[PDB]
Amino acid sequence: DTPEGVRSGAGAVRDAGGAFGKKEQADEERYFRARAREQLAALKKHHENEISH
Amino acid sequence: AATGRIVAVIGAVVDVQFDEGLPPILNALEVQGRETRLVLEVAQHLGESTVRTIAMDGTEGLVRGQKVLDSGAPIKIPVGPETLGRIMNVIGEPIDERGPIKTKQFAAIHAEAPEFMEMSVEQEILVTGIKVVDLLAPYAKGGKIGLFGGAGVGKTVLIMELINNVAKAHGGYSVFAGVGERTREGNDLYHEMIESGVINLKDATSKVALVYGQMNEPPGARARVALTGLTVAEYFRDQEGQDVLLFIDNIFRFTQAGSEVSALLGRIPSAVGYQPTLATDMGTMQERITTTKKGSITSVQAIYVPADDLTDPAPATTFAHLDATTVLSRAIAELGIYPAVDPLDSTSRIMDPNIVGSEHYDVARGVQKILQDYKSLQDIIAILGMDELSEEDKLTVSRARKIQRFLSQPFQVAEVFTGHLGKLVPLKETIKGFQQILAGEYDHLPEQAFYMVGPIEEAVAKADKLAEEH
Amino acid sequence: EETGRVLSIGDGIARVHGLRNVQAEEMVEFSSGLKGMSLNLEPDNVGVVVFGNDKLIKEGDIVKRTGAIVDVPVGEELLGRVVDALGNAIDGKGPIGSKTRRRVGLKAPGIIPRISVREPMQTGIKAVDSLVPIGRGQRELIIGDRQTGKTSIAIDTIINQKRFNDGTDEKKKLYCIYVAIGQKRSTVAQLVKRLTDADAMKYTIVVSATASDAAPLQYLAPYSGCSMGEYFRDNGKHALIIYDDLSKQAVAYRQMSLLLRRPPGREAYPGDVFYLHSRLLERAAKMNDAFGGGSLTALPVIETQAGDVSAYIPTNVISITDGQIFLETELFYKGIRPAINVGLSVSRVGSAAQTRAMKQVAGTMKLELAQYREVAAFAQFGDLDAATQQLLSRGVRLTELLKQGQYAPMAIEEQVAVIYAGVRGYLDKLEPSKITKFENAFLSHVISQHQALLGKIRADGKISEETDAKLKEIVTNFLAGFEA
Ligand SMILES: Nc1ncnc2c1ncn2[C@@H]1O[C@H](COP(=O)(O)OP(=O)(O)OP(=O)(O)O)[C@@H](O)[C@H]1O
Ligand SMILES: Nc1ncnc2c1ncn2[C@@H]1O[C@H](COP(=O)(O)OP(=O)(O)O)[C@@H](O)[C@H]1O
Ligand SMILES: [Mg+2]
Ligand SMILES: [Mg+2]
Repeated sequence: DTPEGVRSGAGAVRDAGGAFGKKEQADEERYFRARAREQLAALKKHHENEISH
Repeated sequence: AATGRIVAVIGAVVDVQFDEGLPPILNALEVQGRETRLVLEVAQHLGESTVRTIAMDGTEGLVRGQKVLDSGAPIKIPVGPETLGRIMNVIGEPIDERGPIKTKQFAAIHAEAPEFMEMSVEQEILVTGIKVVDLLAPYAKGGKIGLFGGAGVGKTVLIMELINNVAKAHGGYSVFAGVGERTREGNDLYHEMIESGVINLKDATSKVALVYGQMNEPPGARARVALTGLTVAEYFRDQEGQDVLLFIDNIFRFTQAGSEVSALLGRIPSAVGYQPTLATDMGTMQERITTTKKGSITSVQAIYVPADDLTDPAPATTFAHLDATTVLSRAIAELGIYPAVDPLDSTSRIMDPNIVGSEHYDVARGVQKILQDYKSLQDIIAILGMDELSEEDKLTVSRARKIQRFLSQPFQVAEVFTGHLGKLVPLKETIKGFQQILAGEYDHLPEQAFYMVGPIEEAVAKADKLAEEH
Repeated sequence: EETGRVLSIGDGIARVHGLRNVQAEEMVEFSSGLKGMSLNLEPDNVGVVVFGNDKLIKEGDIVKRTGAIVDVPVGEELLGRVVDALGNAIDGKGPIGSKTRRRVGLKAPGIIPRISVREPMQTGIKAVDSLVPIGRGQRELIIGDRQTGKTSIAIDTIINQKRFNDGTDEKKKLYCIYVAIGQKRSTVAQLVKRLTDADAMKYTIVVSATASDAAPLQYLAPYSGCSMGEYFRDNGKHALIIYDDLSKQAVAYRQMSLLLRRPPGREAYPGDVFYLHSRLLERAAKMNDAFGGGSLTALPVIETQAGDVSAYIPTNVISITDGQIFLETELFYKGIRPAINVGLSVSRVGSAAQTRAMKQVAGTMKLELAQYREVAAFAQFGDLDAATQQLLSRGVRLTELLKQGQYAPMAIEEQVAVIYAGVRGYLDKLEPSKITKFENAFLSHVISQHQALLGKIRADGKISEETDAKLKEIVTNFLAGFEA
C-alpha cells in the first residue's frame, strides 16, 4: 500500500524484547535443550556400539 | 614571525590578532610563555586581522595579550622509520618517555587527497581467520575495513584480534591511531605489543607506530590525532613503497570532537546536533586513507554507533567510505555469540562470486538466507509454539541455530575473557564447515557442540566429549 | 592587584571590565568576598562565574585577581570532614589543616604512568563482587532510574572499606570520597549519619554541592573531589570516589554555559559535556610502581529517566566508563534487591581483579545464571525436570543467594562461603523462599564456629582442595541441622 505507513519486518517480535519475545526465546531453548539431550544420548549409544565393535 | 596576541580564550577556541601578515588557515600557531607546548591551529579568518584557532592542548593559564608565534606550516610531525615503536601525540611529541623522535623528515598533518587517476582497481582477499568475517563479509587487502558497533559490543577486542592475526603476520609496518579512546586501553596495547615483540624497546625491529590522543585530551586534540596517524601511514605508503596497516579506534571521535567546537567556531547546528561540516570533513580525512597506485594501506577503523542507532549521521556517513563493513550487534552479544558480527548486516564489496569464488558466494548467501528464514520463523514460534511448527520449520530453525553458534569463534585476545583458547580457522575450512552444516551432515550433533569452537573438526570433537560426560 | 569593574551581574554571571592580566580558568575575588572563576575571556570583558549568591555582587564592584588557577586544599587532613566544592569545611569541626593545594583541572595520567588493574576493589555486595567485579583503577558506572539503589550501592561499598581500613597493611586500605552533586542537604546529612554510625567517616571525604549551592560550585565539585583523590593516588595510597548524580553536574554545566551565552547543542547541554565528563573520569587510574603504585577508583552515578540508557548524557558516560552496573526498577519491585541486571550489567574483569577463591564459584554461578535466564522467561509452564526444572530451580536458588540487604556489606570470604553453598547444589533442595533464611543462618554459623575457615580462605586467597573438603563438611552438616 502507501509506503509512508510503518512497515514491520521479520524478527520484530524478538527485536522488541517484550514478553512475547522472551516467550519465543525461552520456548526455543526449552525445545532444543531437550533435543540436544536426546541427540547426546544417541551419540553416547553410538560410541558404546563402536566400542563394542 | 608576525607575533600575534591572544584576544579571547573561550573554551578551546582561542582568537589571536596578528598585527603583521595573517597566518593562512590550517597553519600551526605556537603560544609563547607556556611551560609546555600549546599549538593553536588556525580555523577561520574572522576579520580585522584576527584568526579563530582551536587549541591542541589545554587552554588553562592563557591570559589575554599573550604572544603567539606563527610556525608558517600546518602542524608538522616527526615521520619516518624512526617512529616505529614510539608513541607520539597529535603535535608529534614523544609521549613514551624514550627521548626525542629523531626523524630526518617532517610532514604536515594536513595534506591533499590522492587523485582519481591514482586509485587502484584491484580487489584481493585478506583471510583474517574469523569465520564470520571471511565467509560473510570478507576483508580485502588494501580496502577500507569498518568495525561498526555500539558500546561494549566488541569493537576494541575485535580490532586487537585483527592486529594479532594480521598485523603480526604482515611484514609491512602498521600504525595505530587511538582517537578518543580510554587511556587504559592505550597502555594495555602498548605493553601487549612490547611483550608480543611487535614493539622492541631494545632493537630497531619494531613494526607498529603509535599515535594516541585519548578522551582525556581536549576536543581540538581529539580531532587531529587521526590526521597525524594517517600522515604517518601516508609516509609509509608514498615515501616508502610498502604496504601499511592503519588501525584507528573510534573514528567517531573525529566527528564528535568537531561537534564539541563548532558552536564556538560559530556554525549553526546541523541535524541531531552535529556540525554542519560533517560529511565534508569526514571525507577530507577518509579520502586520504586509501591505497594509491604507489602503495597499499589496509585500514581497519572502529566506528562507535551512538546509542546503537546506525541511522545516526556520524556512522551513516562513514558507511560510504568503507569497502568492507562489519556491524557488531548487541543482541547477538547478549546471546553470547562472540564476535557479535551481525550476519545479515555486514557487507563487503568483494562478496562477488567472480571474486570470492562460486562455492564461497553460494555458501555465504545460503547462510544469510537460512538466518533470514529463521528470523521469519521466530515470529511464528512466539504465538504457535515450537511444538506446533512443521518439521521443515523445525529443521530450518535447528540448522540456523547451529550456524549461528558456529559463527562464534574464540579469540586469542579474548582468552582472558572467555577462558577458551583462541582459534584461527582457514577460509577453506570455514567454507567447508558451513557448507556441511547447510547440507545437514551434522544435524545429529547438538547445538552446544558448535558454540565457541574453531573448525567443524573441533565442533564434532566437542560433541563426543559431552557424550562421554553425559 | 590588577582589578576590574563589574559591568553586569546577572544570574551568577559577572561580565567584569578590566582584569587585563587575568588568567583563563583563574579564580578571582569579588569585593564582597565571593570568589569567582574567569571562563569567557572576551576582548573587552571577562565572563566570571560566581561561586555563590550573586545578590551581594552589584555593578561597579571591584574584582581582584587571586593569581592562581582554581585549586582545592588537598591532603589527608580532609579525611572525616564534610567539605564544599572549594574545600571549605561545612561540618563545623574546625578549619581543615591542608598544607597542599592541587589544581582542580589537572591533566590525567598518561599512557606510561599507568599499569594494568590488579588489586580487587571489594564492594561488599555479593552481586557486584561475584558477577561484575570491580578492580582498583576501574571506572564502573552505577546507572539506573530514580529510587533504584545506586546511592545504596555506593554507600555499601564505602562501609565495606572499613574492614580493610582498620587493618594493618596500607595496600588494602582504600580511602573513600563521596561527591554529592545536586542532592539536597538533608539527604547528604543522612548519608553522613549512616557513615558516622558505621564508623566509615574516618576514612571518607564528603565533598558536597547541594541544590542550594551555586551551579558553578556544583560543576566544580566533581573535579575538586577527583583532585582530592589524586592526592592519595599520586602518593601510593589507594582511593575511591563516587560522583553521585554526574547528570546533575551536566545540568550545572548547561546553566553555566548558557548563562555565559555559549550556544547550546543537543538538549541544550553544551557541546563539551562529553569532555566535561571525560576529563573527570580519565583521571581514575592505577599508577605503575615507579609512580608509587597508587590507584583511584571512580564509581559515577547517572540517573536515567524512564530507563532510557540511550539518552545523551547516559550514552556519553557509558562510553567513558569501563563497565556499567544497570539497576532496573522492575527487578527492584520484583524483589531482586539490589536490582542489578546481571545479564546486561557488564564489567571488564580488571585483568583478574577478582580473588581466586571468588572466581572459582563465580564462574559456575555466572554460567548457571545465564542458562537460567535464557530458559526461565516464559511463566507458561506446560515438563522437563531433568533439563529445565533442574536448571531453573538452581537459578532461583542463586538469585535468592544474590539478594542482599542494605548497609550490610559482606566480606569476600563470606560471599565465597554463601556462593559456594548455593553453587555446589547443596541448597537445591532448600525451599526457594527459605533460601534467604538459610543464607543468614549459615553466615552466622560460619562466622561463629568455623571462623578459622574464613580466616584461611582470606589468607590464602584461594579455596584449595582441603579447604573445599572442610567447606563440604560445614555446609552439609549445617544443612542437615538447618531445620530442627
Ligand atoms: N539492598 C536493598 N534492599 C532493599 N531495599 C533497598 C536496598 N538498598 C536500598 N533500598 C531502598 O531503596 C530505596 C531507594 O534507595 P536509594 O536511596 O539508594 O535510591 P537512589 O536511586 O539513589 O535514589 P534517588 O533517586 O533519591 O537518588 C530506599 O527506600 C532504600 O531504603
Ligand atoms: N570474544 C569476545 N569478543 C568481544 N568481546 C568479548 C568477547 N568475550 C567477552 N567479551 C566482552 O565484550 C566486551 C567488548 O567491549 P570492548 O570491545 O572492550 O568495548 P567496545 O565494544 O565499546 O569496543 C569486552 O570488554 C569483554 O568483556
Ligand atoms: Mg572499547
Ligand atoms: Mg541516589
